[PDB]
Amino acid sequence: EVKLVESGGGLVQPGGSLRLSCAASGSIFSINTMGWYRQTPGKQRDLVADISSGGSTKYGDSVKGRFTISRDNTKNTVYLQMNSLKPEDTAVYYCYGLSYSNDDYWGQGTQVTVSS
Amino acid sequence: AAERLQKMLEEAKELLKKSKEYLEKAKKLLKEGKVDEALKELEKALLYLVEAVNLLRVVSAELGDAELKALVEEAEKYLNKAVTYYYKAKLTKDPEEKKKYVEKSIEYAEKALKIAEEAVKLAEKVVA
Amino acid sequence: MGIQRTPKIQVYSRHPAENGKSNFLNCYVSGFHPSDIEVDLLKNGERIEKVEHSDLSFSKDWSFYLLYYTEFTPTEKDEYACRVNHVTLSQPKIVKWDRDM
Amino acid sequence: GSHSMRYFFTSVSRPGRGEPRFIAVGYVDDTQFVRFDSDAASQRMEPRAPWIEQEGPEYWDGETRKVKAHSQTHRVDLGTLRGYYNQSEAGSHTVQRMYGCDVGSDWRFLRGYHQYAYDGKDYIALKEDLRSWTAADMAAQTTKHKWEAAHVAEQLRAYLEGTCVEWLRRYLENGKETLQRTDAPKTHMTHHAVSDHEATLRCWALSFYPAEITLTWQRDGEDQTQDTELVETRPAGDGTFQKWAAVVVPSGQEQRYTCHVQHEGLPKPLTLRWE
Amino acid sequence: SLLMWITQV
Repeated sequence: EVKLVESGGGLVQPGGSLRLSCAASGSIFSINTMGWYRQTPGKQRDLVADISSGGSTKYGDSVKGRFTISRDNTKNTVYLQMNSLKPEDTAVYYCYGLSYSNDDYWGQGTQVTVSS
Repeated sequence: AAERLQKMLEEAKELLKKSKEYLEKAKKLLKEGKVDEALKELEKALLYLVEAVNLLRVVSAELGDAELKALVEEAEKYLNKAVTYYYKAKLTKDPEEKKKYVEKSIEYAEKALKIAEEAVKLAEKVVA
Repeated sequence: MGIQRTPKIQVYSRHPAENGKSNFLNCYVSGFHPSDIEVDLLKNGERIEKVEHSDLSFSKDWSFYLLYYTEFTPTEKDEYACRVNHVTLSQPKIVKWDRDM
Repeated sequence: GSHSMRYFFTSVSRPGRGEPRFIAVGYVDDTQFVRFDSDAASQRMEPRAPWIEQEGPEYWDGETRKVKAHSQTHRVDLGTLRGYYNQSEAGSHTVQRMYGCDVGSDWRFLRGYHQYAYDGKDYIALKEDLRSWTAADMAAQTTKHKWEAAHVAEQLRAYLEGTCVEWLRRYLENGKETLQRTDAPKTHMTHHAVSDHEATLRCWALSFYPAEITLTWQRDGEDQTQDTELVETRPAGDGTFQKWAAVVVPSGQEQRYTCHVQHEGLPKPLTLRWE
Repeated sequence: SLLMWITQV
């Protein structure tokens, strides 16, 4: 079974930076795209950033230019460098993955709170 | 701010200008007995007029001037009726009745444009 | 959620799919409100670029519909799918392409 | 057959992200022929069908300027309607308009319609007599009283009965090659073993125009609504439409089932059976 | 062809 283990969430000041991490367990070559959605209660979860096993990356409009996603395939881990965090980035950040048969997997989520 | 509002008032002045031009072109053709030719010019005249009256609907919110809010609504009152008789002119087939509708349309259109010019002058002072 | 309608999703090919022959992969989303909606086409677990969509329209019940489409070539091995995101959904929904559906 | 011209408008307020998004599309029957997107770079009414490209610059100037006035009215309607319903300015909201005219098989005026909605719910609509209105709640009744005073139905009726059907006639004539056509559905049937005791028969209708079509399953002559799946009629992307109907049948009894396809392009309805 | 004028609600 594929499990998505996340870490790095917590409290950060406005303008500050945070580095999230997510590793995939139970598989070493099953997962293609890995990435991050974020969600506040009541709304849909929005794409933050994601990256395929080949390095094809996509960023959400509200984080372009400030967030950077990176990946180490040899240990199936993605990284979210979140720079210049604003209070509007406060949400639960879900790691997710896509198998090569378009099966989606989701982590439990990490809370990220940007507040002075 | 108000700078872009003044630019829209200048564009309205030009649209009302082009509208007066085609209004007189249609009135000229009506005096020559060319009903179908005047209807096409009245079409263009009404087109430029419609563009000028929406700006003030926006202005009546971007300025909150109730005196302006009254002028624009009455200008809509007559543009709506001018457009009404323009469509009645295009629907009827009787030549005399069609010419009568082109006359009624230009009448409400002239009365509408007159109130549109007054709304431009009142808005110009408020933006100064 | 009331005035919010979740989308129906149909993924399919423009022409009867034959392995090796170029075609169009479609994702038709309808019955949804509000109009803000995100639709991705997926190939082997990664997003497909150059996906175009039709102009926003709606039905008699005012629910919107859109066709998302891009060129593709069905093969024996390649897995295709659509992923749709909407206010009505707590997660993005993935619908895999069934060759005969 | 009958014909229709319909314009669809959508305006979505974007609080804190600028002016409302405005999208207008024009249709002749099931064929779109114009688009406008307030976010697109051209800021012009754009062609969506080859036959509307024949229209000279005067047409595209007129349509662009009028669709410009449509967006400006909707932009005000969003602020007005938010006040009607005591809503906050921070929330996003939608207005949708649809108007147009039908003609009969004789290309004479048949129907006119003007429908308006707010946040996906019916707001106000012009009645069939094109002289009165139907309001949905107290806010729309306020709008109805305003339009009854400004004689809006009188203007809409003169447009719908006259100018509307005349442009529809002209569109049908200039686009006669594609608009006055009927593509009969190219049909076939597929079979899938769901279990060793079951099997799914799927009846296909592909590449048909217009979109109106009827797919029904029968077991020994009797219509079968239960255990039958119908999908929405979907566009193929090339201007034709698709639809299929499936039924899960007991294996070995597939010959008891028949698919019946009705379309304007079929002089007699088709009957399909697993062979 | 579009309506020339649409009145606000």
